[PDB]
Amino acid sequence: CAAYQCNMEGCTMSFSSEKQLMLHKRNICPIKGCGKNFFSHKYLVQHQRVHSDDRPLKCPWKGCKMTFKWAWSRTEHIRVHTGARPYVCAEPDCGQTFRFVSDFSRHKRKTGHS
Ligand SMILES: [Zn+2]
Ligand SMILES: [Zn+2]
Ligand SMILES: [Zn+2]
Ligand SMILES: [Zn+2]
Repeated sequence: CAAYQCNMEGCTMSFSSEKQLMLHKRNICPIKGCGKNFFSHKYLVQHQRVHSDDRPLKCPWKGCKMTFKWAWSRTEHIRVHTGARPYVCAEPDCGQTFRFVSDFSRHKRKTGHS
């Protein structure tokens, strides 16, 4: 089509004109009114995702209006609705359960438990 695609390895961005593609190749932010410049294309791509508030993945639980960027975040969230606590501590006199793996990992660090 009329769009100008970026040819940098891994990049999926496209632009209305060659002008904006050239500015993109100079690692200038694509967002109107930002103007920030970056040392590499890696730094540029990391930055522009901060401007995004797009959360494409909706919670499937009826009544819930929450939305998510990543599938793992949505999957973890659904456990709040189901009450699932998949991670159980292995120590003899603890028996503590966790909803998210990061909470289970935090418990193993803070207290010396299996
Ligand atoms: Zn690019
Ligand atoms: Zn920016
Ligand atoms: Zn939900
Ligand atoms: Zn424990």
